[PDB]
Amino acid sequence: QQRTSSLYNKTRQFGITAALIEILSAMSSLEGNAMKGVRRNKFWEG
Amino acid sequence: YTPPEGLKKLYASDFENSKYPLNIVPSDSVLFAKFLYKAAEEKGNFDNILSDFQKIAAAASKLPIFWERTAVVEKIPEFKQLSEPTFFTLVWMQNNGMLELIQEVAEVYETFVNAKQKKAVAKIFVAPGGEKNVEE
Amino acid sequence: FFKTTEMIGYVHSIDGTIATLIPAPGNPGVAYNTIIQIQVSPTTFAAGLVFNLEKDGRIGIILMDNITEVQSGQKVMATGQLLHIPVGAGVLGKVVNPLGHE
Amino acid sequence: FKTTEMIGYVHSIDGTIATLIPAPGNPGVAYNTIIQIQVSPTTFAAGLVFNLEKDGRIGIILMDNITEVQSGQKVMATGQLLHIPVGAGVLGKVVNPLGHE
Repeated sequence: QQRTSSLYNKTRQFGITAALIEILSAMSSLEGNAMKGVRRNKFWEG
Repeated sequence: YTPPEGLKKLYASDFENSKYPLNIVPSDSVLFAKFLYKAAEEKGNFDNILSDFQKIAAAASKLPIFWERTAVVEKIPEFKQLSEPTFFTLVWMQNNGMLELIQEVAEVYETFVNAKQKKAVAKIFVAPGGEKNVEE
Repeated sequence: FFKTTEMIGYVHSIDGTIATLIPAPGNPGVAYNTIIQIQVSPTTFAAGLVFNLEKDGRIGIILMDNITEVQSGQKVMATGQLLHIPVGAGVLGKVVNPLGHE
Repeated sequence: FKTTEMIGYVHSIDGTIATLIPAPGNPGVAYNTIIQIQVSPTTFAAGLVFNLEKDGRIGIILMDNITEVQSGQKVMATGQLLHIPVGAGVLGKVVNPLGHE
């Protein structure tokens, strides 16, 4: 009971970390693919 | 900087959606070329822009390495002789830090001019020093 | 009476076994999931497959052969056709690649 | 630390990291060197260079006086890696990683 509890508490910690990492990787991928366009502002009047 | 009224009016319009000789896919280097073409079309003269690019290319050959990241077109004397449309566009790039696209916006502008003037350019790829013999 | 190919652009970037292409202004353009030939030499070509067509006009390419010969700035020709490979009883007893090369 | 010249201004501060925008002319900063952010006219906070971007922006890891650091402050370059006192004159003392007693 003391050996299967540790593996259960060690598993939940790893599961939370991995799922969060996956999501952030997708977030960074969609941020990287995005490109900012030309800024259409009155730059001369600065 | 004190841009002319005509360029100011055009810059605020949706010129990107206007008609052009060719339907090139939108791109960062294409927006500037369209702006130059639209500005030049109003005056009817397009060779002025080509001369400006030639001067820019000649001047860049003497500028220090990585001049496009510390660039100040206003302070650069070589660009002082450029036409208002070209100078405005260069300042436009410098504001966005995209002066490295100078050599590609020119290519698009030439393509638009050739299409408008009904000129077909054939690229002859030859070995180093074979430009002498372009006969076949 | 010339073997005229269909040039569609140049090679911009290379990252391992994949590449990106920039189309030359005013060119026919390439079709999705088609095969293209990267002219590594005036007589030698490397096979690639179209995978992405981006808004900027850039094209994602999956390289298949002669990767080491691919360099940035090389020309690209578009066959305009999907992938076709030899098939028949004449291939039995042989070892082949996915491209059909023995 | 001996300063040589200004190499830009502080732009962003995210906790213990920071970014520097280049000074006019982009003098340049050597990688992995130590830089002095002029938090006060007489006080300079220590930073470590860890990234030289294409645009000219420098990535800095702040070491001390992180709270004092503010955007817009000048940054000077030592031009050398981190060097700390060493020898028998340091025995029996309590120091910090920067060598300060």
